[PDB]
Amino acid sequence: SYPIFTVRWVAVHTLAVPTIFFLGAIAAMQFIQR
Amino acid sequence: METITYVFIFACIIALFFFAIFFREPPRIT
Amino acid sequence: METITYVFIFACIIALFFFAIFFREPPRIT
Amino acid sequence: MEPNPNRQPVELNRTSLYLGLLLILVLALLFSSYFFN
Amino acid sequence: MEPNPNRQPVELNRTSLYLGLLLILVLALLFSSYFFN
Amino acid sequence: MEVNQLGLIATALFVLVPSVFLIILYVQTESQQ
Amino acid sequence: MEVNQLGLIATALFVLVPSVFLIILYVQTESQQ
Amino acid sequence: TITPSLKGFFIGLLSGAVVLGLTFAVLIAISQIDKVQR
Amino acid sequence: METLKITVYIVVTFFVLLFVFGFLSGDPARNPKRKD
Amino acid sequence: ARRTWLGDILRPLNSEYGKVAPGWGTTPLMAVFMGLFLVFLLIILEIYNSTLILDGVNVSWKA
Amino acid sequence: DWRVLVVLLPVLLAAGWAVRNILPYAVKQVQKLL
Amino acid sequence: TTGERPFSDIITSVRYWVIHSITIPALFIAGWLFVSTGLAYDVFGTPRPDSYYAQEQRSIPLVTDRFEAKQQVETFLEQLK
Amino acid sequence: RGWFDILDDWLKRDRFVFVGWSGILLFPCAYLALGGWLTGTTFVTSWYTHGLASSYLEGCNFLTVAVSTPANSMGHSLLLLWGPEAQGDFTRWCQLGGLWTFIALHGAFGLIGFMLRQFEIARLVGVRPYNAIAFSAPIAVFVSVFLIYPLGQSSWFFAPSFGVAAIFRFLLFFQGFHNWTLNPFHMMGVAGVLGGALLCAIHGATVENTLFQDGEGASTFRAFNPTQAEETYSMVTANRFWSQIFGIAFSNKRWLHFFMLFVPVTGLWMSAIGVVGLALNLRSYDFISQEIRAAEDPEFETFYTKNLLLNEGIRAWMAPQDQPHENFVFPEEVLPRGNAL
Amino acid sequence: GGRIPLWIVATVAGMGVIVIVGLFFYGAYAGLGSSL
Amino acid sequence: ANLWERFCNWVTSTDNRLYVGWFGVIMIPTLLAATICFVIAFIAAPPVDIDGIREPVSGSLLYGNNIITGAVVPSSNAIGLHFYPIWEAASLDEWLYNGGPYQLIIFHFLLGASCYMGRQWELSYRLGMRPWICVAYSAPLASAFAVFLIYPIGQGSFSDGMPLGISGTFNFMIVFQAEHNILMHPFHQLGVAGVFGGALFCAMHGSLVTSSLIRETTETESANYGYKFGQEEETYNIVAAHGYFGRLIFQYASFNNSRSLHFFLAAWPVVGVWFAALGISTMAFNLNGFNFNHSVIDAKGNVINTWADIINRANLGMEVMHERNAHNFPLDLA
Ligand code: CLA
Ligand code: CLA
Ligand SMILES: CC(C)=CCC/C(C)=C/CC/C(C)=C/CC/C(C)=C/CC/C(C)=C/CC/C(C)=C/CC/C(C)=C/CC/C(C)=C/CC/C(C)=C/CC1=CC(=O)C(C)=C(C)C1=O
Ligand SMILES: CC(C)=CCC/C(C)=C/CC/C(C)=C/CC/C(C)=C/CC/C(C)=C/CC/C(C)=C/CC/C(C)=C/CC/C(C)=C/CC/C(C)=C/CC1=CC(=O)C(C)=C(C)C1=O
Ligand SMILES: CCCCCCCCCCCCCCCC(=O)OC[C@H](COP(=O)(O)OC[C@@H](O)CO)OC(=O)CCCCCCCCCCCCCCC
Ligand SMILES: CC1=C(/C=C/C(C)=C/C=C/C(C)=C/C=C/C=C(C)/C=C/C=C(C)/C=C/C2=C(C)CCCC2(C)C)C(C)(C)CCC1
Ligand SMILES: CCCCCCCCCCCCO[C@@H]1O[C@H](CO)[C@@H](O[C@H]2O[C@H](CO)[C@@H](O)[C@H](O)[C@H]2O)[C@H](O)[C@H]1O
Ligand SMILES: CCCCCCCCCCCCO[C@@H]1O[C@H](CO)[C@@H](O[C@H]2O[C@H](CO)[C@@H](O)[C@H](O)[C@H]2O)[C@H](O)[C@H]1O
Ligand SMILES: CCCCCCCCCCCCO[C@@H]1O[C@H](CO)[C@@H](O[C@H]2O[C@H](CO)[C@@H](O)[C@H](O)[C@H]2O)[C@H](O)[C@H]1O
Ligand code: OEX
Ligand SMILES: [Cl-]
Ligand SMILES: [Cl-]
Ligand SMILES: [Fe+2]
Ligand SMILES: [Mg+2]
Repeated sequence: SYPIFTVRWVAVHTLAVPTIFFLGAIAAMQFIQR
Repeated sequence: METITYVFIFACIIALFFFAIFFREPPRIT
Repeated sequence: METITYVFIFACIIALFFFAIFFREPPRIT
Repeated sequence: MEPNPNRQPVELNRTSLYLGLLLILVLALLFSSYFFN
Repeated sequence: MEPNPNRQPVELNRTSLYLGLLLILVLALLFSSYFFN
Repeated sequence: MEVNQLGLIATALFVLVPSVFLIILYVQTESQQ
Repeated sequence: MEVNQLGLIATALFVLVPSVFLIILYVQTESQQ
Repeated sequence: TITPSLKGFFIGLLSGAVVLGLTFAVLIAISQIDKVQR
Repeated sequence: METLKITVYIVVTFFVLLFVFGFLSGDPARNPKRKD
Repeated sequence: ARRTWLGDILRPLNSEYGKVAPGWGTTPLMAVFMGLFLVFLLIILEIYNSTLILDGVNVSWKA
Repeated sequence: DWRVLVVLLPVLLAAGWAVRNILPYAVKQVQKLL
Repeated sequence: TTGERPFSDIITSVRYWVIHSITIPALFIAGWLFVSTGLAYDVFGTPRPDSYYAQEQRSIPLVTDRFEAKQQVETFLEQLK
Repeated sequence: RGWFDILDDWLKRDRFVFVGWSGILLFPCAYLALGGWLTGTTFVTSWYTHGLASSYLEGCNFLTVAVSTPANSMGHSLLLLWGPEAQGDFTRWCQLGGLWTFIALHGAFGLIGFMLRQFEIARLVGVRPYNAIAFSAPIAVFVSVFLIYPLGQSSWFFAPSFGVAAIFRFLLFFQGFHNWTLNPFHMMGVAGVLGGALLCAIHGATVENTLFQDGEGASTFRAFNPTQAEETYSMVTANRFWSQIFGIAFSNKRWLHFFMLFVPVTGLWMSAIGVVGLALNLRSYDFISQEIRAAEDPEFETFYTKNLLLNEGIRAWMAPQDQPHENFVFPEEVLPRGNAL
Repeated sequence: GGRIPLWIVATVAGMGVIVIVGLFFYGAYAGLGSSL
Repeated sequence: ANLWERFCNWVTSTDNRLYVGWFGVIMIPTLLAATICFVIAFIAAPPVDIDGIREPVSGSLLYGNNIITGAVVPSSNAIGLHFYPIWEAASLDEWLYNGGPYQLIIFHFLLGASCYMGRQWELSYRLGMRPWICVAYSAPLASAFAVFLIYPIGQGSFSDGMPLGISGTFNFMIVFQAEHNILMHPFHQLGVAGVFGGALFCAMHGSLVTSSLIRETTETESANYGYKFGQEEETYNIVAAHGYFGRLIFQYASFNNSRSLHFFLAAWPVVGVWFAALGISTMAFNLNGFNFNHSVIDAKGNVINTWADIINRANLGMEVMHERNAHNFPLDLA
C-alpha cells in the first residue's frame, strides 16, 4: 500500500550505502601493520 | 587640523545662513 | 588622558546601569 | 504648498535608549585602546 | 506615586535654534585660535 | 604649527556640546502636539 | 605613554555623536502627546 | 591554438552541461509521470 | 594590621551569623503556597 | 500634482507602469544570455586564475 | 586490475539479491504509478 | 505523515532484514577488501607504510611547481624504486 | 501548467525530505562536500602538499584526520580535476590537494543552496524569512575564513584544512602570527558566541522554571499541547525574578527572541570582518605606545608583552614544519627559548 | 510489518555500533597510528 | 513582632527592588568588596611579582596599561597556595608587590558568586517558581571556580590562576595549551560544542520565533509592539514554526513541544560548559589532552608527521618562551 522507492529511499541510501562501505574499510585498516 | 577646524566652523556658519533664510519659520499674519 | 578616558567611559557605563535598573520604563501588566 | 503625506513620527523608547547607550559606551570602551594605540 | 504637578514642558523654537547655533558657532570661530594658541 | 595639543578637542566639544543641547530642545519642541 | 594624538578626539566623538543621536530621538519621543 | 587547458575548459564545460542536462531531464521526466492531483 | 584582622573577623562573623540564624528562622515556611 | 515643462516632456517615459508581456515572454532568450554571461565570467575567472592558459595571454605584469 | 572485480563482487551480489526479493513488489509500485 | 512508509514498520519487518542481512554485510566486506587488497592506495595515491621515503631519504617530497606538479609526484614516485 | 509548472509541482511536494528548486543546488553540493570530506579523511594523504599523514588509511584517528589544503605552489588555483595541474588524473588530483578545493567550492555552493532552501520553505509555509537572515552569519564566517582569508594570502595552503587537529593548528597559527585574540573584531565575535550561549541557557532555564502547572505529572513535558493558544510559562513571573536577581529583565517576548537572533549573528559577522583584515595581514598585532615604552624601559612588562614572547615562540618553533615550502632551516641557536626549557 | 520487535533491533544495532567503535579504539593501540 | 522577625521579613521580602535574602546577606558585602578592590587595583595598583622571581608585571591603567592589556595580576609564586590577606603583610606596599589584591578579589568574588547561585534558588522559592535556574548558572560558576581556584590548587599556586584582565586571560589560555594541550582534550571540545551549539540554538530559536510572529502591527511600527506584557495568548505560531523547521530538515528533527524545546535550550550549553569546567579542573591535576606526538610511524620507523605534530610544534614554542626567567631545571612540572 505504501511505495518502496521514494525520494526518501534515495536520500537514505546515498548516505547509508557508502557509510557501511567506509566502516568496512576502516575496520580493515585496524589490522594493517607498518 | 587648525585650518580644517576654522574652515569647518566657517562652513557650518554658512550652512546655518542657508537654513536661517530659506528654512525659517515663516512669519504669519494673524 | 588615556586613563581618564577609560575611567570616564567606565563611569558612564556604571551610571547607565543605575538608570537602567532604577529608572527603567516600568513593565506594566495590561 | 500642501504637506507631504509620507511623513511619519519617529520613536525611540527608553529601553532602546539604554540599549543603544550601552552599545555605544561598550564599543567605545573596547575600541578606545586601539584608537590610542 | 502620583505625578509631580510642578512639571512643565520645555520649548525652543526654530528661530531660537538658529540664534543659538549662530552664537555657538561664532563663539567657536572666535575662541578656536586661542584654544589652539 | 606647534599648536596646543588639546585645542582640537576643546574646540570640538565647545561646538558640539551646546549645539546638541539646542538640537535636543528644538526637536522635542517640534514633536509636541 | 606615546599614544595616538588623534585617539582622544576619535574616542570622544565615537561616544558623543551616536549617544546624542539617541538622546535626541528619545527626548522627542517623550515630548509626543 | 587550442591549448591543453582550453581543451580542459571545454571538457569541464561539457561535463557540467551533461550533469545539468541529465539531472533536469530526469527531474522533468519524473515530474511529468508523478503529477499532482488537483 | 592586627586591628584590621580583628575588624574583618568581627565583620565576617556578623554576616555568617545572620546567614545561619536567618536560614534557621523558619525558612521553608517563607514561600507563597504552603506557609506551614 | 505640479505640471512642469520638463515634466510634460518626460511624461511618456513614466506612463507604462505595470505593463507586462503575457506569460513567459522573452524569458528563454534571457536565460540564453545569462548562460553565455556565466560562461564568459568563468572564462575571465580562469584566465586570471591560471586555470585557463591561452597562447598569447601571459597573465603577469610582463606584457 | 583484478581487485576492482573483487571489491565490486559483494556490491553486485547484494544488489541482485535485494532486487530479487523486491521485484514482485517493485513492479506493483511501478504499475499503479503508471 | 507525508505518505512514505514509517521507519519503525520497515526495520522491524522480516522482508527488510532478508534483503539487508545480505546487503549490509556485502557492503562491509566490499569496503574491507578495498583496503585489504590494497586498491585504496592505488586509487587515491596514498603512500603505503614503506613508500613515504626512499631508504636513505630524510626529505619530504613536497610539490614545488604548479604546472609540473603532476610530473613532480610521478618523479617522486619513481624515486621510491 | 506547462512543463515548468509541472516541475515546480514535483519539487515542492510534501515529502519526507523537502526538495524544492533550491534542492537542485543544495543536495548535490552538500553531499559532495560531506562525501568529499569523508573520502579524504578515510583514504587521502597530505604527504605531497604538507608532508603530513592525514587519513585513517595512514593511521590517523578522528582528531588527526584532515582533508588538507593544496601545496603553496598551487597558489589560488581552482584545482579543477580537468584543470592544468591534475590534467584529469584523479589520483594525482587527490595528491595535489584537489579535494580541498572540491570541498570548499561544493561547500560554498551548498551553503548557498541551504539559505535558498530556508527562503523557499519560509515562502511556501508563509512565515517570515528570519532563519535565512540568521544563516548569513555562518555564511559570512565560511566565506571569510575558507575563501577570503587564503585569497588574501599566498595560496590556499594557509586556509584551514578540513579536520579537527588541522583546525586547532589554524587557531594556533592565528595566535602566533596574527595575534588574533588581541583583535577587537574577534573579541566582538567571542562576546556574540558566549552571549548567545548564555542567552540559550538563560532563556531555556527561565521558561522551564516559570512553567504553568498544566497537568498532574511531575514530568512536565506532557502538559504542553502543540495547538494551545496560551503561553506555557509565566512571562510576568520570569520578569519579576530577573528584575530582582539581576536588575533588568525582558518584558517583551518578541524583543527577547529578536535579541536571541541578533547577538550570535552580529558576533559572527563581526568576527568575519576581522578575518578579512587578517587576509591582508591587517592585524591588531601591537600597541605602539607599549612597544615604544617597552623598548626603552626593560623593566616595563605587561601581559601583552608576555603574549608577544609566546607569539615569537610559536612562529619560530612551528614555521619550518607548518610551512615546508619556505624551506626554513632555523639552527637550534637561533630558536627563542627561556632559561632551562 | 512488525515481526522482529524494535527493542531487539535497537539492541543488536546498538551493540554492533559498540563493537565497531570498540575495534577502532583497539586499532589505536595496534598497527598504524599506535606509535609502536 | 520583635526586631529579628521584622529583620527577617525585610531580608526575605519579595517587595524589595533587588531581592536580598539570606544568600544576599553574604553576596552583597563580598561582591561589593571584590568590585571595589577590583576597580581600584585595575586603575591604580603598582606592579606585581607574579612569578615570584622579582620581575613585577604592570597591571594597572596608571602604570602604562590600557583596557586590553590591563589586569589585576595573580599573586606571587613565592606565596603559592598560602592565604595572603592584608593583615599577613608587613605593609600595604608589600601586599601590593606580592599580588595581594588578586587573592582578595577572587576569594570575595567566588564566595559572592556562589551566593548569587543560592540567591537564584531563594527567589524562585519565594516566587513559587521551579528551582533550577541556579543549576543553569552552576555552569559559568563552575568555570569561574575552575580558572580561579581549582587550577591554582592542582598546580600549587595562585600565581597560575587566570588573571583579572583581557590580555592576562589570553596569557592564561596560551600557557594552558602549551602545558595541557587543551584543544586535544575532549572536555574542552565538548565545551566548544556547548558554546557553538548554544550560539547556534540561540540564533535558531530566536529566528524561528521571530519568523512565526503573528501579525498584530502595521508596517510603520516595530513588531515588538504586537506583544503586550502579561498577555495570555502566545505571540508566535509554534505550529507554523515547527512546520517550517520540520521541512527545513525533516519532521522528526523538529520540536513540536515548547517545553521540550526550551529544556533542550537549557540543557545543551549548560552540560557543555559543565564539561568545559571539568576540562580545566581535571587538567588542574595534569590529566592532559590527547597526545599523538609521533603516533604515525612508517615501515622503517620514520616519524610521519600529522596535524597533531604541528600542534606540538606550536605548543613547544609557547612552552619554551613562557615565564622565560622562571625555570632553572629542564622539566616544567607545575
Ligand atoms: C548543482 C550541482 C553542482 C554545482 C553547482 C557544482 C559545482 C562545481 N563542481 Mg561539481 N559535481 C556535481 C554537481 C555540482 N557541481 C555532481 C552531481 C558531480 C558528480 C558527477 C560533480 C563532480 C565534480 C568533480 C569531479 C569536480 C566538480 C567541480 C565543480 C566546480 C567547477 C565546475 C565547472 O567549472 O564546470 C563548468 C560547467 C558549467 C558552468 C556548466 C555551464 C552551463 C552553461 C550555462 C550552458 C553552456 C554549456 C555549453 C553548451 C557546453 C558546450 C561545450 C562545447 C562548447 C565544447 C564547481 C564548484 C570541480 C571541482 O570541484 O574543483 C576542485 C571538479 O573537479 N564537480
Ligand atoms: C573564549 C573562547 C573563544 C570563543 C567563544 C571564540 C569564538 C569564535 N572564534 Mg575564536 N579563537 C579563540 C577563542 C575563542 N573564539 C582563541 C584563544 C584563538 C587563538 C587566537 C581563536 C582563534 C580563532 C580563529 C583562527 C578563528 C576563530 C573564529 C571564531 C568564531 C567562530 C564562529 C564559528 O562558529 O565558526 C564555525 C564555522 C562556520 C559557522 C562556517 C559554517 C559551518 C557550516 C554551516 C557547517 C555545516 C556542517 C555540515 C552540515 C556537515 C558537518 C559534518 C560533520 C560530521 C563534520 C567565533 C566567533 C573564526 C572566525 O573568526 O571566523 C570569522 C576563525 O577563523 N577563532
Ligand atoms: C576602568 C575600568 C575599571 C575598566 C573596566 C575593566 C574592563 C576589563 C572592562 C571590560 C571591557 C569590556 C566589557 C569589553 C568587552 C567588549 C566587547 C567584546 C564588546 C562586544 C560588543 C559587541 C557589539 C558584540 C557583538 C555581539 C553582541 C551584540 C553581543 C551582546 C552580548 C550580550 C550583551 C548578551 C546578553 C547577556 C545578558 C547577561 C543578558 C541577560 C538577559 C536577561 C535579563 C535574561 C533574563 C530573562 C530570560 C527569559 O528567558 C525571560 C523569559 C525573561 C523575562 C528574562 O528576563
Ligand atoms: C545534480 C543532482 C544529481 C541533483 C539531484 C538533487 C536531488 C533533487 C536530490 C534529492 C534526493 C535527495 C534528498 C538526496 C540526498 C542527498 C544527500 C543525502 C544530501 C546530503 C545532505 C547533508 C549534508 C545532510 C544534511 C545534514 C543535516 C542538516 C543534518 C543535521 C540535522 C540536525 C541539525 C538535526 C538536529 C536538530 C536539533 C535538535 C536542533 C534543534 C535546533 C533548535 C534548538 C531549534 C529551535 C527551535 C526548533 C523548533 O523545532 C521550533 C518549532 C522552534 C520554535 C525553535 O525555536
Ligand atoms: C518526536 C519529537 C522529538 C523532538 C525532536 C527534536 C529532537 C530531534 C533529534 C534529531 C533527529 C533524531 C532522530 C529522530 C528520532 C525519532 O523521533 O524517530 C521518529 C522518526 C519517524 O519514525 P517512523 O518513520 O517510524 O514514523 C513515521 C510516522 O509516520 C509514524 O507513523 O524516525 C526518523 O525520522 C528516522 C530518521 C532517519 C533519518 C533519515 C534521514 C534521511 C536523510 C535526510 C537528510 C536530509 C535533510 C537535510 C536537509 C538539508
Ligand atoms: C569526493 C568525490 C566524489 C564523491 C564521493 C562521495 C560522495 C563519497 C561519499 C562517502 C560517504 C558518504 C562516506 C561515509 C562514511 C561514513 C563513515 C566513515 C561513518 C562513520 C561513523 C561512525 C564512526 C560513527 C560514530 C559515532 C558518531 C558520529 C556519533 C555518535 C556515536 C558514534 C560512535 C556512533 C565523486 C566520486 C563524486 C567525484 C570525485 C570526488
Ligand atoms: C551629532 C549628531 C546629531 C544628529 C542629529 C539627529 C537629528 C535627528 C532628527 C530627528 C527629527 C525628528 O523630527 C521630528 O519628528 C517628530 C516626530 O518624530 C515630528 O513631530 C510630528 O509628530 C508628532 C507625533 O505624532 C506630533 O506630536 C507633532 O506635532 C508632529 O509635528 C516633528 O515635526 C519632526 O520635526
Ligand atoms: C551633551 C549635552 C547633552 C545635553 C542633554 C540635554 C538634556 C535635555 C533634557 C530635556 C528634557 C525634556 O524633557 C521632556 O520634556 C517634554 C516637554 O518638554 C515632556 O513632555 C511632556 O510635555 C509634552 C508637551 O506638553 C507632552 O506632549 C508630553 O506627552 C509630556 O510628556 C517629556 O515628558 C520630558 O521627558
Ligand atoms: C552557628 C551558631 C548557631 C548554631 C545553631 C545551632 C542550634 C540551632 C538552634 C538555635 C535556635 C534556632 O531556633 C530558631 O530560632 C528562631 C529565631 O527566633 C525562631 O524564631 C523564628 O520564628 C519564625 C520561624 O517560623 C520566624 O518567622 C521568625 O522570624 C523567627 O523569630 C525559630 O522558630 C527557631 O526554629
Ligand atoms: O607559573 Mn604560571 O606557568 Ca604553571 O608550568 Mn610551571 O609554573 Mn609557571 O611554568 Mn609553566
Ligand atoms: Cl608567559
Ligand atoms: Cl624551575
Ligand atoms: Fe522561547
Ligand atoms: Mg592502528
